[PDB]
Amino acid sequence: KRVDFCGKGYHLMSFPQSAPHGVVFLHVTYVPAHEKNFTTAPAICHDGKAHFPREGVFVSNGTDWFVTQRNFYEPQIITTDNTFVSGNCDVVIGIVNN
Amino acid sequence: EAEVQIDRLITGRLQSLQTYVTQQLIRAAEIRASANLAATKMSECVLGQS
Amino acid sequence: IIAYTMSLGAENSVAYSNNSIAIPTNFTISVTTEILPVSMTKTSVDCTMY
Amino acid sequence: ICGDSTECSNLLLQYGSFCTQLNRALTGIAVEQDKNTQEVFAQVKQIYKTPPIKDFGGFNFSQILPDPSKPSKRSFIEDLLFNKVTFNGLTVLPPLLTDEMIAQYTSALLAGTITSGWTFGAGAALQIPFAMQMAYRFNGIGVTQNVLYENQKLIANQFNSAIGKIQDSL
Ligand SMILES: *[C@@H]1O[C@H](CO)[C@@H](O[C@@H]2O[C@H](CO)[C@@H](O)[C@H](O)[C@H]2NC(C)=O)[C@H](O)[C@H]1NC(C)=O
Ligand SMILES: *[C@@H]1O[C@H](CO)[C@@H](O[C@@H]2O[C@H](CO)[C@@H](O)[C@H](O)[C@H]2NC(C)=O)[C@H](O)[C@H]1NC(C)=O
Ligand SMILES: *[C@@H]1O[C@H](CO)[C@@H](O[C@@H]2O[C@H](CO)[C@@H](O)[C@H](O)[C@H]2NC(C)=O)[C@H](O)[C@H]1NC(C)=O
Ligand SMILES: *[C@@H]1O[C@H](CO)[C@@H](O[C@@H]2O[C@H](CO)[C@@H](O)[C@H](O)[C@H]2NC(C)=O)[C@H](O)[C@H]1NC(C)=O
Ligand SMILES: *[C@@H]1O[C@H](CO)[C@@H](O[C@@H]2O[C@H](CO)[C@@H](O)[C@H](O)[C@H]2NC(C)=O)[C@H](O)[C@H]1NC(C)=O
Ligand SMILES: *[C@@H]1O[C@H](CO)[C@@H](O[C@@H]2O[C@H](CO)[C@@H](O)[C@H](O)[C@H]2NC(C)=O)[C@H](O)[C@H]1NC(C)=O
Repeated sequence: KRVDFCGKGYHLMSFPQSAPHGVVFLHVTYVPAHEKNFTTAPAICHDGKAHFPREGVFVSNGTDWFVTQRNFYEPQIITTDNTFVSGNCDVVIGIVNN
Repeated sequence: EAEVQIDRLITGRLQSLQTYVTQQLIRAAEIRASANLAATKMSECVLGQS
Repeated sequence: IIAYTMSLGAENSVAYSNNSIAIPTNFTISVTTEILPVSMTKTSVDCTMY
Repeated sequence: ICGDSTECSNLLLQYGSFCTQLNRALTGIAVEQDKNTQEVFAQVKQIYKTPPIKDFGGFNFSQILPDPSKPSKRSFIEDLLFNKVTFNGLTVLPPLLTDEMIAQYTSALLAGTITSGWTFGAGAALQIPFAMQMAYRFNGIGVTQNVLYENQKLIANQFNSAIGKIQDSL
């Protein structure tokens, strides 16, 4: 888990190979690509309450707002199952209303 | 005997130079260890959360 | 043969904004190699012979 | 050893090669120093630049970002650090990387870590608002992002006061 210790990117596994006076490591790593721009908000005010994502982040393609995981684009509809509530929408700086 | 005197001077100066070089090598090894530690710290704590 | 001033690399201005992010949509898998010495030849020397 | 004397050179000649390996060791040391600096500092493929407008959720990085006013393009703390700290056949060789390039590396690193979080260390830098990066980092240590989003101003003020205190102490 320690970053950049073995391989550049998110580490997956490694394979050893013998050398005449040393060792050779083959590191397998995961590298994301083909990024896209999106609009973001930190929480959603619904019925006067504030909703935060359990795991993920809010995005929108112009409209309708979705929750995604942070390392791979996969939008899902926002539901009470993958969000949790905390207080009212009065102190968060950046609330959008959906 | 000028050769003898110059030989004494030569061996003294050569010994001093050898001592200086050895001390430099030891200090360089220590500095290299410190630099490796710095590189690891900067890779692990600046580019990510530890 | 041409002598020049070395370049630290390219330069880009990442589009920062307070309400915008960038999310990947695809991925690749890379295999990289690294090499590490672990040993050196074992040698022995005899005085009287030398 | 000899100081431009022919007889001394002739006498020293019969000691074999006591001088090739000395210079070899010194050159190895110098190359090692250059490699040390290069590997500790050069860790980004590109040179990032901070946006002209700076609204990082209330956090204030002005003391650490580079100052275009000064010729050296160094920050306040770097200038403080630089100001504070102080031939007979021997020579000193200049380092391969000059101070401006090192400052440029540090500036690029710091801009990248402010804007893109940790993403720029693996693939391509992806932008994200700073407050959300703080929320992720609190989520890292087992505290829900609720705490950050409910106490943004206090956290910003504490960070600014800490940076001012460290400035004054240094
Ligand atoms: C954003 O993505 C959503 C999700 O697909 C889009 O909503 C659907 O878009 C398709 C294609 O236009 C329509 O056939 C559906 O009727 C839409 N669903 C609903 C519930 O309206 C939306 O169009 C996308 N918006 C933009 C600007 O690309
Ligand atoms: C993010 O930045 C935008 C700048 O586009 C801020 O929008 C400004 O908000 C103030 C306060 O309502 C308005 O007076 C300005 O007219 C807005 N600027 C523009 C260009 O519309 C916004 O406040 C910032 N913070 C967020 C979105 O949380
Ligand atoms: C979310 O919905 C609420 C309720 O409609 C909006 O709050 C209203 O804001 C206007 C403008 O200040 C007031 O005149 C109303 O009295 C408010 N209604 C309330 C408090 O119930 C709110 O603006 C919406 N979210 C956003 C981001 O606009
Ligand atoms: C995301 O949005 C930006 C804003 O329009 C796009 O444009 C880039 O903006 C930055 C900052 O000004 C420039 O450095 C780039 O040259 C712009 N790209 C252009 C003009 O093609 C940006 O392309 C969008 N996409 C990504 C992946 O950032
Ligand atoms: C992600 O990238 C891979 C690799 O570029 C894409 O796979 C290629 O897709 C094209 C289009 O169908 C094919 O012609 C190639 O043969 C595919 N490559 C391989 C190695 O199979 C993939 O389509 C991309 N996925 C997305 C969602 O963009
Ligand atoms: C970040 O902190 C610096 C402290 O150095 C602020 O700069 C000071 O701002 C006050 C108010 O305008 C001036 O009276 C001081 O002379 C400034 N000091 C220096 C050294 O320039 C700066 O304003 C802060 N950033 C923001 C956005 O407020």
